[PDB]
Amino acid sequence: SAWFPRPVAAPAAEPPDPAAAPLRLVCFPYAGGTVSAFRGWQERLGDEVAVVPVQLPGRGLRLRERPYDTMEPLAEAVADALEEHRLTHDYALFGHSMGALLAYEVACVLRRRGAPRPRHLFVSGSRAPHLYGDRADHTLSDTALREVIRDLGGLDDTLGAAYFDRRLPVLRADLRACERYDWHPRPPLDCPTTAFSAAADPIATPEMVEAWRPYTTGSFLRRHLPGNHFFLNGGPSRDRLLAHLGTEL
Amino acid sequence: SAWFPRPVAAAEPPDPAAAPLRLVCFPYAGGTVSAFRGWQERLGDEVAVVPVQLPGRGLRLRERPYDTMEPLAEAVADALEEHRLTHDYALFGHSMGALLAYEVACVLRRRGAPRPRHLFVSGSRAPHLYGDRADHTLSDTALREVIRDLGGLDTLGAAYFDRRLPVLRADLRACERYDWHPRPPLDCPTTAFSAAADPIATPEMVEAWRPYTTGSFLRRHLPGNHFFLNGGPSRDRLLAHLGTEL
Repeated sequence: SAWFPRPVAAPAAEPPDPAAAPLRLVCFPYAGGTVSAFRGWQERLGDEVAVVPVQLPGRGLRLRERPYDTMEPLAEAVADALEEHRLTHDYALFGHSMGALLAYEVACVLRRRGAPRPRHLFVSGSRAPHLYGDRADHTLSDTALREVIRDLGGLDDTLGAAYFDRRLPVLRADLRACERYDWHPRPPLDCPTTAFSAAADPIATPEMVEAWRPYTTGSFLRRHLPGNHFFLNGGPSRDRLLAHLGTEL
Repeated sequence: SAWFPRPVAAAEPPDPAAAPLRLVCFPYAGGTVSAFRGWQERLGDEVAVVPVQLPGRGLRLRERPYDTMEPLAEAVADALEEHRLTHDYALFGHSMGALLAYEVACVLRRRGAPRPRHLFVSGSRAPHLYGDRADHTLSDTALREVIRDLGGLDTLGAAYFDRRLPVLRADLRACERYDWHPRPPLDCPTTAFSAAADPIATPEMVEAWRPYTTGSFLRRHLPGNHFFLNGGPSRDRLLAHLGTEL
């Protein structure tokens, strides 16, 4: 129709230099995940935030390297890397699930080292840190661990089915840092925190996500999204998460 | 370094008739659907962005433009029904486009059509506060300087000003000669957007939208001038805010 012309396609984008970016958003994947979980994010947030996803060792082009199964050496390796590339200034942290727990721990570790503190902390699909330890799913078989991820919405793809087998070590090593973790009591963070729950998620229920509140002194908001533990892959709530991020950034 | 590989630069736009939601968008005075370029990409695939091209511009350049808000409202409503876009929709409008959106909503309810899921109004005073100005009467250079000073000249406004001067006048007439005829409040939730450096649509004037709906009202304040929609931090913020309610 003359009234409703179809919009012209957005011209392909030159992504900002993480050095030359007003803000940098440091993104942590879920257990068994890679940097592809944050495919498309740069486009959806614009040019005032450079999206810098973190690829842990044991996956992608780091398949030959050994994955960590212990949370604090990992958190310490991560902070080393950040300090070694001047990212710990005008920056914030996103983590989903294991990435959330990992995000928090790296936050603490940069405080102890007296690194310039973060602007914001985002955590989705993750219970409060003190609540981590009771599950032991990294000790399962494969078919059990497959079905657990399936019932949480992690794999239905069938391409994924292929990639699942291959990344089982790295999953197990990711999940072990979450279940052998027990929260060393420590003070609260001064930065502001935003936590995302999902309605169809058992592993991060509202009350569990609510439990993050006393983990910080600054402003705390719990947004509540629809969908499951794995909403982040695609759908209406991945879109909403991204829009909420855009408002606080 | 291997910790931070630079991601791969990332689109098939959903069918208006299929999508779970339509977001019908109205530009400001003497603006085109160009102001909504980039939107679909930023808002995702659960919503089909449907910019509305009013007569008088773009490929409609030689069609005669509407310059009264009510007949414009009726033509638009006819176009929306005729193309089966009257279900699962929301309206957005910046400045003049907000008023058009509000009036279109009112026409649709009158006709029995299903009501919109949301009404988004940006950079616009409340309906009854329209009618005080006379920018559409100014001389060519005078009017140019007004819009130039409000931040309204990429977009091609600057490039295609003289060519658009006739639709600028017509669009501004429809706002500046508008006298709100009483009707009941809408029922749909409504977000209103105002900008900190905007002398034309101040917070006081934007807050006044509140009683025009029985649903919930939220105002979001953002940095920049009257034409904040066009680019920059303020545009991103606007899109993100839109995201959270669609």
